[PDB]
Amino acid sequence: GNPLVYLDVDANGKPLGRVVLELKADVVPKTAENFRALCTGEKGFGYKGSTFHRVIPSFMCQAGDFTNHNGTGGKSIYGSRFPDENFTLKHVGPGVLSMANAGPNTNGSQFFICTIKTDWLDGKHVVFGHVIEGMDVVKKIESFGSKSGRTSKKIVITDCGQLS
Ligand SMILES: CSc1ccccc1[C@H]1CCCN1C(=O)CNC(=O)NCc1ccc2c(c1)[C@@H]1C[C@H](N2)[C@H](O)CO1
Repeated sequence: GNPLVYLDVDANGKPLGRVVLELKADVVPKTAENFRALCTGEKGFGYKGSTFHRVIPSFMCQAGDFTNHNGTGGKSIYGSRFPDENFTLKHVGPGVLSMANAGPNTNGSQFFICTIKTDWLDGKHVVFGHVIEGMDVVKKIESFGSKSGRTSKKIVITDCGQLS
């Protein structure tokens, strides 16, 4: 089966709630596993204590740079970067979970949760899951963003892990 993972998110030290994500290990097992292990922190590093560095209303919420905290970093459980597994899953609408990148075959740890259908990203960013519950929390994160992507509050992943 597919893993269920979670992100507990805060804004300036105040809890916003929980985002539960299904990771599509049935379609992209390598990409799903990388995200799963970064949530648990079982490799000695991961998302706990990192931020949503770029939040653009009516687009997406981007996070996962746990090394540089500015959008230039992060790393995968495999190494600094890994190939694009496939582009089978599409950016069909809000709640889609997909890999950020610096062009072809540059997946690391940065990811984004869509707040609209981002179909122009199909075949360019690897989709590997979706929001199961807590889309209201994603909308709360979205409200602290701007068209520049800059946030009005520091959005932190205070805790994360695996549910099943
Ligand atoms: C900016 S709004 C926009 C507009 C059109 C389309 C998309 C986007 C945004 C939002 C959706 C995903 N998205 C983006 O992905 C843009 N790109 C990066 O941020 N790139 C930074 C990055 C990420 C990941 C890795 C790196 C750099 C390298 C390579 C590798 N991973 C190593 O682990 C660390 O350094």
